[PDB]
Parts: sequence; C-alpha cells; structure tokens
Amino acid sequence: ESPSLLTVIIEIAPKLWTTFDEEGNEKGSIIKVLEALIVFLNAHLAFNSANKVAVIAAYSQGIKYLYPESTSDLKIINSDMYRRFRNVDETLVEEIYKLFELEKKQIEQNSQRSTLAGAMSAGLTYVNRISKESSLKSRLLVLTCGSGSSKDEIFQYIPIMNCIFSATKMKCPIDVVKIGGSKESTFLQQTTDATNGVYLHVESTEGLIQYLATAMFIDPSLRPIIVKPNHGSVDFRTSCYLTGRVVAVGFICSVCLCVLSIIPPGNKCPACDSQFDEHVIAKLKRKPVVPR
Amino acid sequence: SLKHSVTQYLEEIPQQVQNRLYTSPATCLAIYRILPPLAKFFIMAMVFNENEVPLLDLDKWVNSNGKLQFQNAIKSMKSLHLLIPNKSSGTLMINLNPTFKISLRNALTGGEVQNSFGVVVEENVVSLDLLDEYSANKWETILHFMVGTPLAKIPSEKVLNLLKHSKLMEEVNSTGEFKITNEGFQFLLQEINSQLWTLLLQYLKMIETMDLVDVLHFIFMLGALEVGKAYKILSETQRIMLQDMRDYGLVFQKHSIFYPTKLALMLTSDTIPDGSLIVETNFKIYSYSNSPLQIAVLSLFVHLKARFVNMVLGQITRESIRRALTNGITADQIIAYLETHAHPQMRRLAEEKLEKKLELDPNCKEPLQVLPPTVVDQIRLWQLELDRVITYEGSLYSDFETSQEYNLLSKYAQDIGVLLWKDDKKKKFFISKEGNSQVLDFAKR
Amino acid sequence: DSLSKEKLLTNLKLQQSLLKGNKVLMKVFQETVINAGLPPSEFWSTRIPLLRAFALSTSQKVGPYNVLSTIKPVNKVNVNLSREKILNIFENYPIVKKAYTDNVPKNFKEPEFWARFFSSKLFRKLRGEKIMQNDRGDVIIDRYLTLDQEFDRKDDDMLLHPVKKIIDLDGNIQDDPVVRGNRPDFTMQPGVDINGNSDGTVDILKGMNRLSEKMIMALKNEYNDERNELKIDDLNESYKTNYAIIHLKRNAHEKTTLKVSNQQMLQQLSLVMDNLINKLDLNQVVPNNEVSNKINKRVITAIKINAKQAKHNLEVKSTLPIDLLESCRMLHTTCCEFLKHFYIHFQSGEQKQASTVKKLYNHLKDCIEKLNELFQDVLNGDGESMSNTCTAYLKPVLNSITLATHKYDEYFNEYNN
Amino acid sequence: MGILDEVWKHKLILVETPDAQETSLALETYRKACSNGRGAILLSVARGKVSEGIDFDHQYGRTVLMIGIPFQYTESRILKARLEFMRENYRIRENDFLSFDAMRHAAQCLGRVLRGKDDYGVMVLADRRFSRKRSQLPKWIAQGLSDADLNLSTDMAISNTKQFLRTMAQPTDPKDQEGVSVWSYEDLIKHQNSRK
Amino acid sequence: ASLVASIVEARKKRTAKKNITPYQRGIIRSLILTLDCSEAMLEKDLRPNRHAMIIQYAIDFVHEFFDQNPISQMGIIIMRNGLAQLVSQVSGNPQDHIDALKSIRKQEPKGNPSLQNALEMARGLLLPVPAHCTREVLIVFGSLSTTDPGDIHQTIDSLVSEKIRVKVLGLSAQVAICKELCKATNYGDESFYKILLDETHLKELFNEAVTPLPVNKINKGFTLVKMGFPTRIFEDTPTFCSCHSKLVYGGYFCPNCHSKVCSLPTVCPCCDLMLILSTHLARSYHHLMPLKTFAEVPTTEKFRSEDCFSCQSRFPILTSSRYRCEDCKQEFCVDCDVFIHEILHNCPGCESKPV
Ligand SMILES: [Zn+2]
Ligand SMILES: [Zn+2]
Ligand SMILES: [Zn+2]
Ligand SMILES: [Zn+2]
Ligand SMILES: [Zn+2]
Repeated sequence: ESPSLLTVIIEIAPKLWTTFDEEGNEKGSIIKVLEALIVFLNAHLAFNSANKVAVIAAYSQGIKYLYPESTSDLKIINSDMYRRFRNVDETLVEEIYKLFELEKKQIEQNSQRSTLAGAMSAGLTYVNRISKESSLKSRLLVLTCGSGSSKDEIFQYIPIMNCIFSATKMKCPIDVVKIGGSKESTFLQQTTDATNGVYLHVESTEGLIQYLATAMFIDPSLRPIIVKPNHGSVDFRTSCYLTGRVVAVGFICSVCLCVLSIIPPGNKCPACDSQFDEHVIAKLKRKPVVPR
Repeated sequence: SLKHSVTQYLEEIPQQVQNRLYTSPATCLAIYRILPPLAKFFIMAMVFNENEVPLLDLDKWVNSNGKLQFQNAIKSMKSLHLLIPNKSSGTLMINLNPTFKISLRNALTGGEVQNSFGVVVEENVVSLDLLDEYSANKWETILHFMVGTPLAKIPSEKVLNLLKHSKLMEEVNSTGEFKITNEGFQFLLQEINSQLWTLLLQYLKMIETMDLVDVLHFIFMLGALEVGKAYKILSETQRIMLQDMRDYGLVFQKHSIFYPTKLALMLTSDTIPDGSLIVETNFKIYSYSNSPLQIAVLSLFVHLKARFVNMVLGQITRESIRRALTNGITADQIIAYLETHAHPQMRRLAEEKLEKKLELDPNCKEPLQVLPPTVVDQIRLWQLELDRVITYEGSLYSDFETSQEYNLLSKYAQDIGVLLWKDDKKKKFFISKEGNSQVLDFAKR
Repeated sequence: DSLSKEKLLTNLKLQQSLLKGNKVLMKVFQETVINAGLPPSEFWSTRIPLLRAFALSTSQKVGPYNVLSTIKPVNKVNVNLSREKILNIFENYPIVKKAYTDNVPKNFKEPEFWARFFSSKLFRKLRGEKIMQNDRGDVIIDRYLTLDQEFDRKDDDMLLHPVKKIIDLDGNIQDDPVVRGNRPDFTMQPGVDINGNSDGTVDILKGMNRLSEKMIMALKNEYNDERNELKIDDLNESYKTNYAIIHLKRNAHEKTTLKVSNQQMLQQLSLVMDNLINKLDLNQVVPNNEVSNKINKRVITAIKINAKQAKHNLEVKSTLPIDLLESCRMLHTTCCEFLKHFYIHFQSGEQKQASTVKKLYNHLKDCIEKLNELFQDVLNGDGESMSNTCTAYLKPVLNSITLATHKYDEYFNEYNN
Repeated sequence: MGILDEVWKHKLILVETPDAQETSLALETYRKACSNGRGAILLSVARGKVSEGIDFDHQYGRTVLMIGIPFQYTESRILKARLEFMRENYRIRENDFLSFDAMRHAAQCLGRVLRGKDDYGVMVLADRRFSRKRSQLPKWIAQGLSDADLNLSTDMAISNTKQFLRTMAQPTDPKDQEGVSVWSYEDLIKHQNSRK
Repeated sequence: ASLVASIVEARKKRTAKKNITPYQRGIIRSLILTLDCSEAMLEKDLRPNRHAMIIQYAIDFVHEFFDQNPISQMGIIIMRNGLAQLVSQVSGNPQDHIDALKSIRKQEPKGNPSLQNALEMARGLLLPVPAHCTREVLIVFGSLSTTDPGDIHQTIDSLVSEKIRVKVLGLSAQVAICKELCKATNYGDESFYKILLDETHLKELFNEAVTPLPVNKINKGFTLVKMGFPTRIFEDTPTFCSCHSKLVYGGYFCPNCHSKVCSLPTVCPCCDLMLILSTHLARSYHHLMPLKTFAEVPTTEKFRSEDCFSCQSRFPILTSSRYRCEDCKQEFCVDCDVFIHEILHNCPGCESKPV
C-alpha cells in the first residue's frame, strides 16, 4: 500500500550487556542482534521500495541519530550485496563503531537514568517530521537488554505514559523486543497492549532472526488481518506511592491523584501536602453495621 | 496488470524452466519484489529454516478476514511452481522451490551471488551529465517518434521491426508511416515502467532460440542494476541484446565498459501539481505543466494556442475531439488522460458537490461521473454521441423454436467466447465467423 | 417545594406518569413490586435523579411576549388557531379570558368567538391599531370596551409607585415652581386635533408603555445604594486571582508486594570492543534448525493460543427459545436489581438497615432457588443440550450474588458471633 | 405599518410622556430592562426633559439615533426679534446662530454616552445637511469624526457598527495604555519632571 | 517586511503567556454545554449557518473533552421555542451525546431563548453532584436579548451559592447581562465572557474551553476519594452484562463486588464505585506538570549550536530561530518547540540531562 516509516530504537547499555553475557556466555550477543537487525532492515526495505527506516541508539549518556547521517571509510561488509542495503549497513556499522569508541572513551562517569523514554520521544518527533514531509505508516521498534538490574522504573513511568498517549494520537504501535532474565516488564507490556503493540521476551541471542522475522513483521497495511501473538495480559495497575505495592481498590488524592493503598500518616497528602478531612476518612474507615 | 502480465507469462513458462529462473539470487530478488505481501512474508519466514510446513499450520496462522487475499497469494505461489505442495501423510505438505529458497538466502546474507547482481568494474563517473543526458536524448527521440511529430533520429531497426510486426504505433506499409493505433495510445497513456515492461514482454514474446532464460536472467539483473558505474561485458546473447538496449539508450556503453542510466532504476521501481489541468466549460486548458513532449501529445487531441513556462493554454475543439476519435483512439482513453490530469481546486469543488448531493438523495438523479460534468460530461456526452450505434455483420441464425434450443446454442457460444449478441425476446443471436463452424457442429450434435 | 427526596417519593402521580412514559419501566417495576413485592420507595430510591429530571422537564414555563403583536391580520381570512397561543392570549389578557368564559360556554362556539374577536374593535384597541368609528367591530366583544378601560385604570393604579430622586424627572421639573416664561412650541408640545381634542397617539403610546410596565412587573413577581451606583470602576485596582499554586514533593516507595563490578564490566567491554573491531558476520546468524524448530514450536503455540483468544472476538447470536431467552434475561435483570439494592443496604452501614439486609438476603436466597428451579426446567426441557449454556449464562450474576451472601454471613459471624 | 410589532420582538420601546412622572416610570423601566439585559429603546425629544441631566453608560449609552437637525420652529416672531437684536448688537449672522443652537443641542443630546474611558458608543447623524458642520462641531467630538464618515449610508453604517462591536468585544493589554492614557502616581511624577 | 510584523505579533502574543503558573486545576470535572437552537442561528451569515458550525464544533468539543478529561460526565440541554429541552443526561459514554447531537443535526433550530429556564434546569440537573466534582457550564448564545419568565438575579445568587461557574461564548457582541453573569459567578473576573471574531477564532475558543480550569484557594475542598482498578477478562462464553443486560464475550470485572461492566472509565452499577485505569489518571499530568516556554537566542550573540538539538535539522539563518529550554540548556527549532510544547509533554534534552 504505502511506505511504512520504520522506527527502530536500540537501547544499548554496557550495564545491561555485560550483565547478560556474564549471566550467560554468549559474548558478542549484541553483535548478533545488530546483524539480525541488519537483515531485518534488509527484509523491510525489500518488502517495500520506500518504507524508510529511522534508526536511533540510546547510549548511557544520551541518544544518537544513527540513521541517517547528521545534517552537519573502511567497508567491513561485503561488496557483492545490494547498493541501498550496503549503504545503510555500512553507515550503521560506522556509526555503531563511532558510538562504541565514544562509549569506551567516556565509560568512567556515572549516569543512572535510562534514556529509553527520551529516545522514544525524539523518535516520535522525527516520525512527525517524516510524516509531515510529503501517507506513511508509523511503526516503532525497541530493542532492549532486560538482563540488567531493574533499578527504578518509577521516574520512567510518566514519560512512557506520555509517549503512549502520543503514539495513540499518531496510530503508531509500539512493538517491544526484550532479551533478559526477567520474563515480564509490566510497563512495556502495558505499552504494547494499549498501543496495539507486540511484546516479546526471550533469553537466547540465537534464533532472534527467525523470531523477529516471523513475528515482528506486522505492518499497518495488514494489521487487522493478522492476529497479535501476545499471550500476557495486564491489569493496568500501579504500585502504591507510600507502600510500593499494586492496589486493586484504594484511594487517590483529590489534588495530586496518587494511589494510596492505605491512609497516609498525618492524613496529609504524601505528594502535594493536602490535609484531608477526618470525617471523610472515618467514613472510609467505617465497618459495615451488622445485626447481632 | 503489469505484475499480472509478468506472473501470467511466468506461469506460461513451464515448471523446470521456472526452476531454472529461480536459480540465481538477482532473479529471485526481483521475483520476490514482484510477489504480494502475504507470500513475501511466507517466503521470508520459511527461507531461514529448512522445515517444510503443512498447509494446516499456515491456515491456523492466517486470520480468515483476508482469506481471499491469502488464496490469491498461494494460488500465485503454486501456479508459478514456486511451491511444491504435495499431500504428504494425507496433508498438503508445503514446500518452497529450493533453488529460489537458497538463492534468496544467499542474496539476503550477501553470500554467493556469482555476480548475479552484476559483474562489477566499479568505475563510477557522473551520470547526470553523460548518462542522464544521453538517456534523455535517446528517450526523447523515440518518444517523439512514437508521437509522430517529425524527428530525424529514427530508432533502431530491431525496434522498428518490432513496431512493424506488433500492433503498437502501426508502421502501415501501404502508407509507409508509423500510425497511432489504439494500442499505441494505450502505450502513450501507460506509465514509464509499464511501457518498458510491455516492450520487454513483447520482445521476449517475439524472441526465440538467443536463449530465453538468458534474456530473462539478464533482464532481471538489469532491473537489479544500479546507476553510474562501469561493468564487465557474461553471456554473449546477453551481451548482444545489451548492445541492443544500448541502442535504445537504456545504458551508456563506451562500446566494453557500460554505464546504466536512470532508466534501469525506473524499470526496477517508481523513483497545484505538474500535470494538473484545470478544466473549463469554455474548454480552455489551464495546464500546470509544460514540455515539448506535452505539446506534442496535446497536438493529437487538443487545439492549442501558445507555450509559456508552466502555463500551457488552449481550447479543446470538437475538431480536436473528433481528430482523437477518428484515429481509433478511445474516448475512455481520452478520459483516462483527463482524469489523470485533474486539478486540486476543481476536484475539491467536485467532492464538495458530491457530499452536498449525498444527503439529498443517494441516486441524486444524475449521471455517475465524479469529475465535474459541467466540463467533463460535455466530453462524455460527446463520447456517448461518438459511438452511439451497434453494428453486426456476417452470418445470422434466425427464427428458433424451442426456447430451450435457442438458449442451449446461445449459451454454448458464450461458453466458448464466440457470441457477439443475443436477444431472448426475438430468440436470435449473432456469433463470430471464427466460431461459426463450432456452433454448427454443436447444433447437429 | 417539590424537590425533596420525600416529595419525589410522594409524587405517585408523577411516578405513574414516567412509568406510562416508558415500557421497560413497566417491565422492571412490575417484576420488582408486582411480581417480587419490593418496597416501591426503595424501587424509586435509585431512580431519584430520573424522577427529578422528569419533574423539572415537566415544570418549566415560558416567558411573556407580545402575542397580539405576533397576531397578523392575514380576500378572505381562515382561522388557524393554536391552543397554546390561545392560552397565551388568555394569560396576557384576563379580559379576553373572561369574554371567552362568559360567552362560549353560554352562547356560541369557539371559532365563531375568535372570528368575532378578530372582527372586534376591542381587538384593534388592544393591538396596535387606532380605533375608528368607521369600523363597526363586534358588538358582543365590544361591550367589554369600558370593562377593559376600567381594567386599564385599575392596572395603572397598581403600576403607580414612588420614584428615586436621583432620576426623578418630576423632581427635576419641580425644581422651580415659579418659572414664568413663554408658552412652548406647538411643534415640540403634544399636538391636538382641530377641535382641541387629541388624536389619541398619547393614548396608544401610554398603552404600549403600560404593556411594557406589565411585562416588567410580570418579571417582578414572587418567583445608600447610590454609593454603589455612582462608583467609577475605571480608575480602580484590577482584580487578581487568588488561585493557589501547587508544588509536588517527590518521594515514592520502592516496588514491593548479585551486583556487577566496574572492573568486570570494563574487562568484558574491552573484550567486546576487540570482538567488534575484529569481526562481524551476517551469515553466521542462520540457526541450527533444531533449536530453531523449538522456536517454531513456541511461536506456533503462541499463535494457536492467541488465535483461540481471538476466536471469540444487539448481543451475540444465540439459539435459545425466544421466550426462555426473555425469561432468563428478566430473571437476570431482577437479580441484578436485587443485588444492587442489597449492596446499597450493605454499604449503607446502619443498625436501621439490619432488617432490610436480612430481608434482601432472603430475597437473594429465593432468587438463587428460583435460578436453580429454572435450571431444573431447562434441564428437563433440553436434556442438558444447551441447559448447560443457560446455566453458564446465568452463572456470573449468581456467583456475585452468592459471594455477597457469603460476605453477609461472614460479617454476621464477625459481629454477632 | 405595524413596524413597531417587529420592533417588539427584540427590545422594549419607551416614549417620552408629556407627564414627567410617567416618563420617570418609563426611564426606570428602561433602566431595569437594560439591567436584566432583555433590552429596551427610549424615545425622547432632542429638547425633551430627558436630555438635560440624565446620562447613559456602558449599556444605556451604547448607540444613539439622533434624528436630523434639531432646528427650532422657524416662524417665531420671538426668534426673529432675537435674531434682529443680536445681529444689531454683535453683528451675528442669523442662519449661523440658528445652526449654532441646533449644533449645541445635538451635542447636548449626544454627550450622554461615554461615562468612563472603558465605555464605548456609536453616533449617527440622520440628515444630509450635517456634512458641512464638522467645522462647527466640537473639536474632540470631530477628531474621531473621520473624513470617510462625512457621508455614509445604512449598509456601511451597519457593517462598521458590527465591526465596532466586534472590536469593543475584545480585551486589551494594559501595557499599551499604562503610560499614555492611564497614569499612575509615578507616571504623573515622570510627566511633571518632563514638564520640568 | 512581513517578518518584523510576525516578530512583533509574536511578542504581543507571548506577553500574555509570559506568566505560567502551577495552579491547582480541576480534574473531577462537571461540564454542561447548553445549546440554543433559535431563529438567530438560522442566519447563514457565517458559512453555511451558525447552527451547522456549532453542531460541528460541538462534535469536536465532545471528542476533545472526553479525550483530555475522561473523568467527567457530560450533559447537554437544548434551548428551543421558549423552552429548554434536555437531550443528554450526564454520562460517561460520549457516544450517547454524539447520537443526541446527531438527532439535533436534522431537526430545525427555531424560537427564542430563556437563560432563566435553561440555567434553572441546568442547576437542577447539577444538583445531585458530589462535592469533588467541579460544576461548570459552557453557554453558547446568539441573541442580544433573553425572554424570561421571572428574575435572573435570584438564579444568579443561587448559582453562586451552589458553587457552579459559567463561561459564555457569545456570537454577535457583548450582552451586559451575560457580562454580569460571568463577572459575578467568576469572582469578578472578565475572562469568561468571550466573543469570537471569525470561525477560526471560534475554533480556538472551543479548544481553549477544552482545557481544565484552575480552582480558588478559598474554595477549598481538599480531600481523598475512593478508587478501584478493575480487571479485564477475555472469556470464551458470552456473558450477561450488568449495565445493558446482554451477552458479552469479554468485559472488565468488578474489583469489589465481582460484577462485570462493558465500558471504562465508569463507575460500578453494582458496588457503585468508580473504576479507571492508571493511564486515565496520568492523562492530565501535563496539566499537573506544565512545561516552561522555550526562548529564542538572539541572532547577535554567539551560538551554542547551529542545528536543532531534537529534530536534528539545520537552524535557518536574519534572526535566530533557536528556542532554548533553559531547564535543559538546549536550543530547538520551531517545529520541535511546537511539538514538545503541545503534542509531547516532556523535554528530551531534560531526559538526557541527568539530575
Ligand atoms: Zn495529593
Ligand atoms: Zn453491558
Ligand atoms: Zn462492583
Ligand atoms: Zn527541531
Ligand atoms: Zn529541557
């Protein structure tokens, strides 16, 4: 039908990749992933002649517009392959080596924040840019190494929600590929379910070629005539603000609107300092009255 | 019907000849480009595992909403002999063509290509200045030759013979002149890759043993080729028709190094606007387009006035209309050009009028013509007033009896495609002279 | 007024009115109280906003307007009377209402009356038409002329009121009671006819002024300050919003219900940069077709599972007998109504609610037994051919109902036991 | 003609009664009608009792239909004797003095619209002969009287009035008038120093 | 010379948006749009007529209001022929009011308005409304007058006493009584009686009315509210729903009383408790966390970068179009500034910059 603007974000982080390859033994698994993605973009740009690809990597200190080159020469790959495929693959391996050399250079400083949401947002802006230029399908791909330490998704939660709402406005499914020890990533699973995206988690770096060639090929040209393969289901619930556990039925502030599994101490808001009404909370604490 | 015509031709190509075509990765890449999305997905899934599948697994995977499209994809898949579906263990065991499979695999991996993507010399030069200019020159010469406006640079004698034999732009030997057939105007209406594909289909049809699969593989890799580089001059049949398509201006060859122009790229794939025309009830032309080719083709069916930078003006006359009509050029062809040359403001006004008339009545009691009938139906009324009769000439069988027999004989002619007209109420029908003998034999039996 | 919960429950006539308005409300109410015998106050206790909305919809009335000015004279004339406008004329002109009520129920017909009315000069007088002795009017309607005149006098007497001195033109002209000048112009004074009498334009102008005054006093119905009046707001301070901003302190609890080292990650990083600059092969990515076959098995299993999920993608089409379908829908509906009312009683939390809770518990038990007996009926009507589907269709409301019963029993054992 | 019946459908109509008391009740009615916003129209003589001490503002002073030149009654021997005496005394042109008095009565009629600078209003001149009298007219009045406005018809009068209403229906930034129209104490100080 | 006019227009525009505040703004909303369908809106004076455009704009308003703020109920009462007619009760489903408005499409606007009756029955409809819900009414009006049965000032006093605000979008010009309503209801503010100048301005006004409004400190109602996240099931068997009493394949399940529903964000029909998703509550967090404006750096000074930080394009070169996020110290293009300030609700420069 139409050229599908391909959007691929690769979450590269040595804190995750070192953790994964030390947990297992597949050194160069990230290289295997990169080669698989090279074949994936080849299969995509051979599926359609103009389904243009946006490739962005988010490193530890920030993000990088990988494909294409900025608005401001060895060949590792073979010379017998296709021209456009070779140009893209050579450009990406050059950009990847430059980013990895940079990452080796500035390895020793510490930044504990994931940049996945910012990378996703910048990619969505570029999707707006491409779609506003000249009619193009929007499909967003994330590659993550989930074997790293799940430190704090709490600050990541809000912009991820904002990105979900934006992609909902933009009819862009958010398809998730996870490689890690943890089977489940709740926010990503919720993201896939809300955006009609595809969630998938495995561990072995082998067979990802067949995995994301078979499953991760759904385009908006043929989305309604393809069943989604996701098996997990999400309650769309959140952990409590002061006890950190998910709540089924509970309480939220009339002002801050944060989930309270229990009564806040001092009857004041733990988010926006609103003192509440004692008769209200006593009625909330009321037991039912039962006949003797 | 370009993919339909090529797929039909390859289905006409036998199974092992198809398998010979499926040997090389460049041919497999071009054919994969031809395949529809469902079959494309199927083969890219199965190409990386040597696990044959039964049809039941694919059927369970397939959502039934697009099951007709799935049927089309697998019908093409089987009829191209790209599949080997056998009822193994009672189940229709699905198997891709293995030569196609491995050649696609090597093309995707960048593995063994045997320079099917091209025997490369890689002496790149500028193409906009030599290749594009010579290409535009030669294509301009053949295009104005095909227009009929006078031009000195005649085409090759091979293509001249192909035009003489073919029903495209008839070089009528009684007149000694190339003459616009209705098929010639179809070619004029065609897209550029459509014109190239019609030309190569006709040349492949006329050419015989010159190895047909050599021409096929060479055509597929020539489509697969890239612009602006020198390459090694391969099969000799491929080389001599390569020199032929050099004389067509497709490649810029320095008699061994050859430099393929942009025409190979357009043959491979496609790449208040230009070509947008404002219609007028006064038949005035407000074209947002200009070329000497545009004037040359507008000379056939439009009375023009002058040439300016984008502003080509004129007035469509009924003399111009009937000049188009008397060439055998179809009014449907004319409105094909017209409806491919519409303008934004007028089509927005037409859609506003359509949405206004939608709420009043579904039929609107108006003729079905979306382009504004104030100007557009004036041609369409002239289109209906052009033909406006039905002529039947030759044999005719009359005064049938039993209606039975009349329906039987008439139905039989329709089945064999020799029936030209019938009337239940008079129990009469007309059949072509070719089918006369067949109908008579059936009547006796 | 008619706005309390007691008033809305009291208005049985209005309750019957929107009852008769709906049809599923006869169905529901009939099952609720005619069939199940629920307290109809508690029936209407849920539908209180609906009752008040119906009341307020029925309760509004229009504002006054110049109905005689909207009357047009329209050869011949055909009466095209509108009853709402006839009552508008009645309300605007009680004299015309009186002239209707003492003549039509006594002497002649309504359309004959209105033809006489349009013929009458009293109609012209009450409208913006100057009376003329050339017009004959209608004698029966024009007998009310002096009655309308003394109505006008009484109404003007009513309309008289004292005036503020801040705007009192009478005080303004009573500034100097001994002004001795010259007689003002005939042009700019109220002109008269030849014989000194007026034409009556002052009468028609004071009449339309009386119409305006009657308007504004109809507005002014049952349903010092000059300091505020003379304020010059243009030289005053601009109003500023007292809207409160909000901050947000941020301290979230961690999610509740081995550690890597820089040396080791640096060693691996050095090694993988070495591998990166060393080599990269696309061709090695092809799997072993056996672990890949297990991947095929996993993928196809996921496809089968989610396809069976998608296989069950007006209500659904069903092969029920239509009567039993309606009966089971009805039973589901009244069970839902019972359950909602029982929850209303339970979440209320009073000792006054106790007998209500007990009785609704009994009703829920009765509904359970009736569901079971219905299951016996579809049992011996189907041989459990699709009586299984009947049981499963009525299942989840039954599960919620019996869960509520268990909750009631548990809280009974909590408090009493 | 029954035009007043059409006028009934939009606003009330109030006429200057010869009784000042009924006129007072009438103006109270107009006041309350513009108070509730249902709208009303006053009909008063140019020299009539309303015109000499009653102001109208921000809904009361919004638009005025001045009807023609308010010339005095021409055939007054009293007026003619006045004209003769004042011409004999101060060499006064009689027609010019008549235009002066008409003039000044019209200004008295039209001066009761703008109470504060926040108010706004539109003025009409419903006579052909007014066009020669802008030089007569008061300076601040005529400074808003543009040269295109000297001879207008109903259509562009309506269009300009609608656009004026659209214009006056907008808020205004205080920065554009904080030093040129409205003055603070510091603004007056700065102006006084600038005078110094 | 058009760029100088554009620059001074942008300056006079940005003078209003210089002050950006984190006011407490209402989330539990209660919005009523009454419609008049009278003889005034029969004017074709704006194309095609006022009735058609207010229908279309109300469709858009319903969509935008339910998208941005799904945590409110919407009621519509039409005004026609001296009567105010309720056509849409307050509900969580926008589609009901969409269908009611589609019924309003084909019927004919005629009559005269009565804001007294309209606001009175709007008050009565707004009467059984909980405390946290912010009762506010949008009123469209085309007349310059209002026929009424009785006093409006008693209604004004009652509405002020019952803590309901109004905002009037008049058509022709200002009406003094509507100004009085807006001022007295709105604590003396004049920022609520708004008059359009064209249909584009009407569109902008409707978009402005979409947004939540700030609340007052004196109008203090700071409390908690009980909430419950339900669970969605995907069952093989169709099942009867509690709300519409019909067979449903799927449906959420009640967290408290374990019944099932058909739509969200809705309250329970059985345990009678509100059920939402965390997406719904996080939907207004841009209102809860506003975004600072981005400053163009001047063309005279030296520049940190010459191409856009976010969209990655070259900055064009008289003036300098480098909108700087001072919170992240990065300059951006106008397109990215628009997208981040309106569509997005995060600054990726501040996402990359660690705190
Ligand atoms: Zn809070
Ligand atoms: Zn339902
Ligand atoms: Zn519940
Ligand atoms: Zn940018
Ligand atoms: Zn920033």
